Amino acid sequence: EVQLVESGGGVVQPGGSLRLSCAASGFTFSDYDMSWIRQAPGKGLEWVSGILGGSERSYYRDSVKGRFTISRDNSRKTLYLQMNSLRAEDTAVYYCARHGSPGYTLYAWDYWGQGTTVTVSSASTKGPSVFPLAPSGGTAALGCLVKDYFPEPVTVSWNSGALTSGVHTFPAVLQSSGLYSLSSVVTVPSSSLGTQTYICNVNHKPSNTKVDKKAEPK
Amino acid sequence: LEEKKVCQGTSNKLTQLGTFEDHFLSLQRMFNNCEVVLGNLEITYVQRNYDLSFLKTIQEVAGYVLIALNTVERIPLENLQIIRGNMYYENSYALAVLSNYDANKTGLKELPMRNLQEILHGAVRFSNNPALCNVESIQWRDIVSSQKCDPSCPNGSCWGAGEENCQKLTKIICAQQCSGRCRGKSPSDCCHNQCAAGCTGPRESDCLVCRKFRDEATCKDTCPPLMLYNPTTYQMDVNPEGKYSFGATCVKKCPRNYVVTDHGSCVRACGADSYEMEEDGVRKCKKCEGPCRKVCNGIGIGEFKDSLSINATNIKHFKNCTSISGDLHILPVAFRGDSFTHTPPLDPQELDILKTVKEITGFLLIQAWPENRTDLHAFENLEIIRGRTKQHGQFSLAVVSLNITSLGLRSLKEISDGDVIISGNKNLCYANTINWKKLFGTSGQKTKIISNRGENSCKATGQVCHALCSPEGCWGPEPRDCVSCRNVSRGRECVDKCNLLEGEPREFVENSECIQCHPECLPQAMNITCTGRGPDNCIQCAHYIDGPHCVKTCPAGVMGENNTLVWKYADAGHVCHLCHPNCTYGCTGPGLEGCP
Amino acid sequence: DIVMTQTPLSLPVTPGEPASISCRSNQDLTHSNGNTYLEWYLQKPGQSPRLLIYKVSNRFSGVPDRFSGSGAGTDFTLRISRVEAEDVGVYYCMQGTHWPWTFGQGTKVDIKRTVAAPSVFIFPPSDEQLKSGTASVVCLLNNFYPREAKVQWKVDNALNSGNSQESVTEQDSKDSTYSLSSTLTLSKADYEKHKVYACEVTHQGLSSPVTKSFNR
Ligand SMILES: *[C@@H]1O[C@H](CO)[C@@H](O[C@@H]2O[C@H](CO)[C@@H](O[C@@H]3O[C@H](CO)[C@@H](O)[C@H](O)[C@@H]3O)[C@H](O)[C@H]2NC(C)=O)[C@H](O)[C@H]1NC(C)=O
Ligand SMILES: *[C@@H]1O[C@H](CO)[C@@H](O[C@@H]2O[C@H](CO)[C@@H](O)[C@H](O)[C@H]2NC(C)=O)[C@H](O)[C@H]1NC(C)=O
Ligand SMILES: *[C@@H]1O[C@H](CO)[C@@H](O[C@@H]2O[C@H](CO)[C@@H](O)[C@H](O)[C@H]2NC(C)=O)[C@H](O)[C@H]1NC(C)=O
Ligand SMILES: *[C@@H]1O[C@H](CO)[C@@H](O)[C@H](O)[C@H]1NC(C)=O
Repeated sequence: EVQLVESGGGVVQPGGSLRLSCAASGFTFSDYDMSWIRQAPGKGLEWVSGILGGSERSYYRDSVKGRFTISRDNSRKTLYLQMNSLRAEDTAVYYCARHGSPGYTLYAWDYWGQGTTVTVSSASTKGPSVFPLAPSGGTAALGCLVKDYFPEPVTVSWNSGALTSGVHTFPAVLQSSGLYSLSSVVTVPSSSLGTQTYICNVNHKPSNTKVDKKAEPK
Repeated sequence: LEEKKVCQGTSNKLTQLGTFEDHFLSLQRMFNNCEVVLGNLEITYVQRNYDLSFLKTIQEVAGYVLIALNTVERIPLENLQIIRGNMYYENSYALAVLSNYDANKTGLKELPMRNLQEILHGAVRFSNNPALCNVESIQWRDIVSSQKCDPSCPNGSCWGAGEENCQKLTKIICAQQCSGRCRGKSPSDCCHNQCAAGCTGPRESDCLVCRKFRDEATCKDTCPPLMLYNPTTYQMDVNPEGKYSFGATCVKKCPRNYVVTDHGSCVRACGADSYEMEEDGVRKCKKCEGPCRKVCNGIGIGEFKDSLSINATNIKHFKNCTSISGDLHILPVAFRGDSFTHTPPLDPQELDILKTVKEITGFLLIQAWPENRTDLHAFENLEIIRGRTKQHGQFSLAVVSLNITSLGLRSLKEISDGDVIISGNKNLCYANTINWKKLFGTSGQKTKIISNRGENSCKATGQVCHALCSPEGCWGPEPRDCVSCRNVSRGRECVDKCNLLEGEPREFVENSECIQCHPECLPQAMNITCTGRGPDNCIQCAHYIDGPHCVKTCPAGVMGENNTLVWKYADAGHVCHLCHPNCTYGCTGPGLEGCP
Repeated sequence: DIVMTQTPLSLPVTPGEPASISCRSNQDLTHSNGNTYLEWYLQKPGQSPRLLIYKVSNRFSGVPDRFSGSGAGTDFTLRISRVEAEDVGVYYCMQGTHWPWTFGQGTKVDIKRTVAAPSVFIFPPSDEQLKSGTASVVCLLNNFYPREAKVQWKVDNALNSGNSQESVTEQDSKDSTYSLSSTLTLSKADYEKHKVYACEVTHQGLSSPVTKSFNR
């Protein structure tokens, strides 16, 4: 089968640099033109750059031109996007996509990679603080606030997977500090508050932070 | 029967370009006082309340008559006598009046062609003219070959209101004896056979118009020919009374700046399959041998200065090119397409457009080619690569990394400058059989031929030059691929023998080429059939013999000396002999007893 | 750049029923070669985008005839004759005719269901957090439909602005509900200036606004 497997994404400061890779398999790579397309947090898709199968010509969106370089190594079936002078507005998921219709007679893209994430901020790595969200219908609600961490992601479970029903772990928001915060909440029996123990297990791999917090009534 | 004012006519069909006013003024200017239209009469897009009275002077159209998309009430072609239909509209029509109405169904009411009596060739069509009156009453049989109207009109037939617009009949009322047209129903009333529309009497000088040609005040089937048959010599001499044809007229001299067809007619320009040359003292049209010369700009020149390669977008622009000024570069991107500019992949078969190319003045650099083609067939007619390019590297011929098994450059005779590189073609044989140095015109030119299929692997596979090749090698395995022949060739093919004593068509040998005997030479049994080209070089004539000539039939009516015709009969040995001088319509034997 | 306008941007659909998305460009999309490179792409949750329709009305391989496209020039429409639950995601129109190629903003298609009122909860800042000089007070709306809800913070009956952030879950795969958090963030010093912290929710499943509050 055709596959496009991306890597290279990561976190970087403004003015820093990253190189994305897109490894192809299951077809003759050098017969196909290729493009990079990105998707920021709150936007649709935006075409960024393109290159011909034999690199005879390259094409760049204006806002990117001179900071990004597209290239390919057909012997390793690989496509690249060298990104330098990175701005805040470059933060996005980047996809590679294959021009399946040769010479764009029919359509622009058939196969896409799974995406790789690029985050550009002046923030530094930091584990989260984990505070209780305390209960008091007749259903009660509790949770944990996972505050002030960088960068994404964080995972949250409850009693190590024992409690799943009624769990909502919200998408993180980006605070004006440039740090992330989310909450994980659970609806639960009011009757159970005295009798039942509820523990949120928080995990944040990039800071090796593992926290368990017990949430008790107020 | 006089000279008349001639005009050119048009060939624009239904094209409109300007305002109705500008268009009308063009017409007015064109046909002003025009009596004879050498081309077509295209009356289109004329609007109501426009005055077309000048059209009354028109008596002959040589081509077709097109009357369409007019809303003017009247088209007064009252004196149009004949449409010769030497050109057709819509592949079959000499006369076509179509869609002369607007959305209100208002338009052409009056087309009083009361003198239209003859349409020589072509068909007639009247379509969508809901306002046209009376023309439906016409009896077209009198014209074309195979209000109410006045009670005086014959069989209710009329072009318009008046008595003066009653259809005049000159064919279908004529006696059974008449050949052609008449003045009345009696055999006395018959017109000369050369008369076109009608006659003023029985003679060739009496015709209203001529069916074929007008020589002075006489109608004739042909013009006085430029050449003559000389009975003493059985050959053709120049005719001092000869005339060329200019339209339907015989003339001693063409107008200027006209040229002469092979048909001996005066034309403004030679046709598309022809070229012009003056020989001898006369500007003549001759048909091109092969595709007519056509120079085109190459890649990296003019419109193609910023074009990477021959590709889908530019290929059709090389159609019919015979010489390329500059380079031809063919690159992988051609076949891949370019998605970002919507340039489709090049269809491999379109490359055969380049078969007309005999010369490239610059470089031929081939870095890709469709994998399913086994040779460079598109360039099989390429004869010369001049290699004159001064700013694009050292190679005038590059053939790199293709899948071909042979070059197939069958016509290539010179690479005048530049180096040759033939490299990385893993299936390619035959390339080392060529003495490349013999193709070079510039001291030190070099070849770089490597990493093709090994010479020994080619030999072992039988991929060698044909047995009928000379030692000069080849462009592939066929007898058409040899650089030169062992001995004889038929066309571009080296062959083991010419058809001297056997086979058909029979042949003789001329500078090691098999040349066909003339068709009138009778094939001889295990003996040669001819000694040379033409019907005077036969051993034996297949049909008749006219002096030294093997001929299909004896001369019968051809123009001779002293303003006479030549008639001959054939004797029991198939020999042609002169008829007696007073058998002016031919004979079956010698003397007066030959023409009862 | 050519701007591609999709309407609506949000499209709840009842499975088995039809749905339609409009795409309008600010420039004619007919290429000089005669083709109109107007495409629709679908991005399903957790997946990459994939071509659905090309050249206005042609279905890509594998795409069922429930999907069709039409239009010309600057005005186009994607139609789903009967929506299936597997069709949820974000649909994008895309223009490949003029440089640079552009996409619309994306229309999120999700599941239409019955109105359901949120269960509402307010959470005071922990003492533990207060120790660090910051107060976060959280309002939760749990399992509601539709997604639209008005959450207002009032502090001793003054309406607050600029000091809260919202987060919303993706549609629940089982009950098709949403849940929402609104987090009001204050310095400890500002926190300790006031007594009554209230979260007031306006939602279609509630006859009148619900106000949850506390004192401290
Ligand atoms: C295939 O062949 C076609 C036609 O021969 C090539 O199209 C031509 O491409 C060139 C360069 O892309 C165009 O010239 C350019 O014009 C722009 C003006 O906007 C200028 O900025 C550039 O510097 C350049 O001069 C040319 O107009 C265009 N011609 C036509 C008729 O489209 C095409 O590039 C070739 N592509 C390949 C892959 O072979
Ligand atoms: C490249 O050229 C080679 C040689 O002509 C092609 O291989 C031949 O393929 C045909 C079609 O099946 C066979 O009949 C021949 O026997 C093959 N030749 C040899 C010597 O093996 C090959 O198909 C071409 N490649 C492509 C992609 O068209
Ligand atoms: C090549 O063939 C030509 C025929 O075109 C030969 O010309 C003949 O030479 C022989 C001598 O053996 C003569 O008897 C014949 O009279 C010649 N034939 C003709 C048609 O004129 C020629 O000999 C051949 N030479 C070679 C080297 O093959
Ligand atoms: C190419 O030459 C042929 C032969 O006369 C002619 O019929 C045809 O019109 C020509 N095509 C073009 C594009 O000129």
